[PDB]
Amino acid sequence: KLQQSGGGMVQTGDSLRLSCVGSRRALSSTIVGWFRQIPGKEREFVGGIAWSSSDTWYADSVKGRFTISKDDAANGVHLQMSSLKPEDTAVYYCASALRRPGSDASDYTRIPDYPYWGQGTQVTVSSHHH
Amino acid sequence: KLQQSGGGMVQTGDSLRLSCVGSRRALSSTIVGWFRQIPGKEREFVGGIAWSSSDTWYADSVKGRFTISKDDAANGVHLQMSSLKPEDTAVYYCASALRRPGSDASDYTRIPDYPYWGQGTQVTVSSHHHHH
Repeated sequence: KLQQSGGGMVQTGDSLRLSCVGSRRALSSTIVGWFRQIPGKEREFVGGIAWSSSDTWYADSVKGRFTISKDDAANGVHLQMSSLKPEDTAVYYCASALRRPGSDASDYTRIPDYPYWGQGTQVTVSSHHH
Repeated sequence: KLQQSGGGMVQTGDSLRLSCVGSRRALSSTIVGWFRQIPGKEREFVGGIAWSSSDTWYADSVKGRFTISKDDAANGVHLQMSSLKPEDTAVYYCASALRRPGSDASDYTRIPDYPYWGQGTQVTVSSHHHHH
């Protein structure tokens, strides 16, 4: 289980953070990613973090606006989103995977790279700027 | 307590129904209403139903597209929304009230008319239309 939290609606320009907590403790080779899907589009990679190093990698569309951070004590990660815009409206999914030897963590960007999935969290960004 | 369910995301042109169940058994005087709010706009009335008669009354913006139904057995009501579009994106709230003597049920259209509120349910309508 990957338990998710933080769904809501915000204005354009706002910030919002989602959280994902695993039922079992992450290991040094655990990778946590985030994906998103709005109806009519494909589920799309957002970003990921390597548990051991806290190294992260992002989709082009969110680089410089979103940050993923580790919360060791809570066995969790947080997806912190800023400069939100209506095109960030989506159901957001946490996932996790065990990094294969000889792979860079940043190769974990595709749906089948991840065997464990959360139930999804709605984030809606309205027009209407703060 | 008013318990809400049914939230999610849909396509433009889709239908979706939200439910609201009251912990206290409804009486003849019970009224159940729905409101919605998007950030940047005020909380607005959507529609309501009288438990005594099942008569309903709607905001102009949704009349003909949304329908509220009694669920006698569930002690609840359902808001079935059709022909959804992005303008219907909002957090939707169930609320209930006791009809005051002298008032038509359809007077129950304003926020302070309802002392009991649910926690709210998110509904998002994508600008993608369904493919049928």
